[PDB]
Amino acid sequence: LDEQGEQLDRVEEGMNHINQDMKEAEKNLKDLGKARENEMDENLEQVSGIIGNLRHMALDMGNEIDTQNRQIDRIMEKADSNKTRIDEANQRATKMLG
Amino acid sequence: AEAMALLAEAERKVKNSQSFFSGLFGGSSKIEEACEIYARAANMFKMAKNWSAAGNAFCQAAQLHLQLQSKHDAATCFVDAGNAFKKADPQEAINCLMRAIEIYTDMGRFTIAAKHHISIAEIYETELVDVEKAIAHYEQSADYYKGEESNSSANKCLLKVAGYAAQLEQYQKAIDIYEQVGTSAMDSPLLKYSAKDYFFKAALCHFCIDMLNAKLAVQKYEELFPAFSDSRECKLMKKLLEAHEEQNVDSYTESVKEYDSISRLDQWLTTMLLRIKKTIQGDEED
Amino acid sequence: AEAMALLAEAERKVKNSQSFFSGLFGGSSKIEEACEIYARAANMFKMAKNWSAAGNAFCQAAQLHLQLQSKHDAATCFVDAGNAFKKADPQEAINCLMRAIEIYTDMGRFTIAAKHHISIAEIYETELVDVEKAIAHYEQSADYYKGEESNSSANKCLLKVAGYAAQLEQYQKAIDIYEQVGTSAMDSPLLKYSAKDYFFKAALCHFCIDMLNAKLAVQKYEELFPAFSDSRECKLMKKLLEAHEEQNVDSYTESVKEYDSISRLDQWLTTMLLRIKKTIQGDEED
Amino acid sequence: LQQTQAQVDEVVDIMRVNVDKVLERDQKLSELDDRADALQAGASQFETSAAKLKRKYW
Amino acid sequence: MAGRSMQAARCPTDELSLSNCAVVSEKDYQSGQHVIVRTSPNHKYIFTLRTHPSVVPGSVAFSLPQRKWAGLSIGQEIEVALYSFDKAKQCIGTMTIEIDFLQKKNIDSNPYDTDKMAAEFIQQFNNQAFSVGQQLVFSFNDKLFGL
Amino acid sequence: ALSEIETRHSEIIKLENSIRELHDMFMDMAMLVESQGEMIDRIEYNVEHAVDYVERAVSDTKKAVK
Repeated sequence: LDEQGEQLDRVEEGMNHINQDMKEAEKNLKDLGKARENEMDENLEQVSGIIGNLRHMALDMGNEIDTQNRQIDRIMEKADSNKTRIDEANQRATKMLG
Repeated sequence: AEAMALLAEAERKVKNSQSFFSGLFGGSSKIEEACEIYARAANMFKMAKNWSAAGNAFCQAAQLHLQLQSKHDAATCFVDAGNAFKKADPQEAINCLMRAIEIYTDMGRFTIAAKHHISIAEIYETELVDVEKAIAHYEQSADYYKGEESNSSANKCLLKVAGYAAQLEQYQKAIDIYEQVGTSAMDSPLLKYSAKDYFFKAALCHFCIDMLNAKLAVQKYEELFPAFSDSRECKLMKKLLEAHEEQNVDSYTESVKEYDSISRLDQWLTTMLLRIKKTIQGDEED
Repeated sequence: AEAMALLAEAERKVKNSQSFFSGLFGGSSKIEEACEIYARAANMFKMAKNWSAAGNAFCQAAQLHLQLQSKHDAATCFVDAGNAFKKADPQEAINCLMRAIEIYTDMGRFTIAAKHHISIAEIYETELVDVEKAIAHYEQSADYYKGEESNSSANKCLLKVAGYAAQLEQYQKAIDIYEQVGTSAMDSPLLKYSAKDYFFKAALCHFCIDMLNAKLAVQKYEELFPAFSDSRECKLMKKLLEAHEEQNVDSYTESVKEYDSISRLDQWLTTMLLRIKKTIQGDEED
Repeated sequence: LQQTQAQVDEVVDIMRVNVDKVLERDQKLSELDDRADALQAGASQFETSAAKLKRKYW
Repeated sequence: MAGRSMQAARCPTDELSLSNCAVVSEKDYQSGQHVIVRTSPNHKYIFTLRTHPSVVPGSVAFSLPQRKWAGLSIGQEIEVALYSFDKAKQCIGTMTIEIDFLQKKNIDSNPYDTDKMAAEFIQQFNNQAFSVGQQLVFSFNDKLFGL
Repeated sequence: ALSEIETRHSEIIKLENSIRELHDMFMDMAMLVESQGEMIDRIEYNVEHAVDYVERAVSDTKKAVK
């Protein structure tokens, strides 16, 4: 999950520069077009100490992918608009042949 | 589904324009179309899973797009041509994959170069075992990823370096990587828990040292004793190291005896169990 | 200006003229404007909840786009037209999904094709239940996902191949399938803890097979047998074929209840378990 | 025993909380995949259309 | 004897599982004739053929004791080759067998006259191939044994 | 002197059932994030090969005016 959430940085890398290209490529189109129980009492507590590992990483591992959902909240609209902008710029970039 | 006649009729079309063939304008539309012709020609072999012939037929279209003035998708056509002998068993995907990175870097660029450079490294480690080359590929790739501030893959490709470079011979470049990643990992809230096993690996790497180099990093390390996860960081080492100094190889097995149960042991650490007892027996007999 | 008017207004401009209305060109500039009218029309048919002239309008938006020069975005609109009839009541999305794969594969874009090659298998298994052809799409699509090296995509498809080999009752092929994929999971630490279950699938697929393949494929799986999911995976199986080769259904059907108490069984597993449950009874009495 | 029971019960409902997260996750994972594939063809045919453009105005 | 690939199958009925005969089809080989099953270089096992009308040509039917001696089950690739014995020093003149009841839910203490058993033994398993340690089952007065 | 053993049985098998439940929701979870994880590898092409179309194209669109 760490490495896949850190891939999100290269996702950002792609989307910002594509978005950059579409603000500039916007320009060229119009420019060109127009006791074991007492051991058990310790074993159960050995695991009571382990459930610390459980609850700590549990509470921790919750928040990250929520943060990733906000990172996705970045991705979604800047992707959908860019899907629109590529197609309109492309249809313009095909109608200027003549 | 005409694979043959395309290849022959494009022979006069893979043709520069100084002739009656030239006419008025260039032949840079003809060869441009021909690239798609050879692509489709390889495509209809590929569909019949003739990948061996298909990749060589894609080498045509991928070669001819460069000829017009386009490194742009000719490198994508090399990626495509490499997918043939990558998916197909035999070689020379190695060639087109080396063609693609040099072309992307000759575009003035960095990312996709490293992206396929580790693909080459995967081939040259997993298939064509050339660790002395593929490890250098991960090294350079990680160097580019530092040049992109995706320390993500800067750390990943270096873990791929050091995990094998350690058992091979080299325990210092190893801990260099494993301290680099652990120290850059206590920074992030995403990374600090991966840093536990990273400083563990940074601690494990011994040049047959009978000293506390693992426990040395521990005396640096942020165990945070209430956090029991670092018993998989030091408590192993805490127990076995005294054994190693004080004539107790026999006691050394009883650590993995339980740690293999509370953590199923992989190849690297198990081979390291054998390797650091090669350091035992190179203190005792070897 | 309604969706119904767009169809007939595009019908005015679709005419292939050869007159002073044409001049020298045909209607190559006009087949795009027709496709544009349908690009708006197919959009707003769904807006009126038509769902059936919707899908036909999504078809028509690309149908005329074929004759311009451009199958590609016409193909995307075929996929969209398949998203019309699919969500709608009738079929004929399945047709446009043929129309799509025959185009994206005709360039080499196997992944985009495979996005809905699987969805074709989804309709042909859920709706138009054609499980030999549905599996001919899961397995074939898995071959495409491995074409671009994605192993886990093909493991997802091949579990549809082999998961429904139980309901297709092809246990001899199911045991042929779950082996290589679990071996591809022992390598992966990302995937290992389902690998025991993967070989359990290969293990349990019995047609009353008393090969020790059932007793050996679990042995192949490198395994610390006092591990923590193995008590519910492997020694389970040894207990169950302890009773089958006992010619006893009593303890064979006691341990199945012993196990469901600790991990609730599902339709596929439980069906396979009662499939083998009939196999003991098919030899004890008769 | 009862303290430990409750302490486990914490992680129990927290597991259910992380599944309550996956209900959103799977949706996000799907819809990002829905556009990821879609953009590559719009990009390749845009490169094609620009190829048609650049040949007219050498 | 050159050896043909065969598919290990299951014994059709209980009669031939009481013969310890590598049950085959009449389409391929002949009852009485002996063969040698090969599974690997380190496993060569010898069997008696006894054809049967319900065997698939290209697959050999084996009973549970023989498979539990042969390590075989339903639908495995094996190489079956005709094997001709040497009747100079291989005809059996004295053979000890360790016997015991097969199914443990019908154990009694009744006596079974061995002279009658050994006589009916040869009357049933004549011209059959028996190796040291080979395991099978004998039917004496409608009773299952583990020989 | 047996009811507390029965609690030692019952409350702790209950506890083990809490373990079973969280471990089963976790053999869900590990596989949830597993199966999601490869979709990122599906992006892995469409994230920069997509850029390989975009920048390599607009380097031409800006040269298409020329």
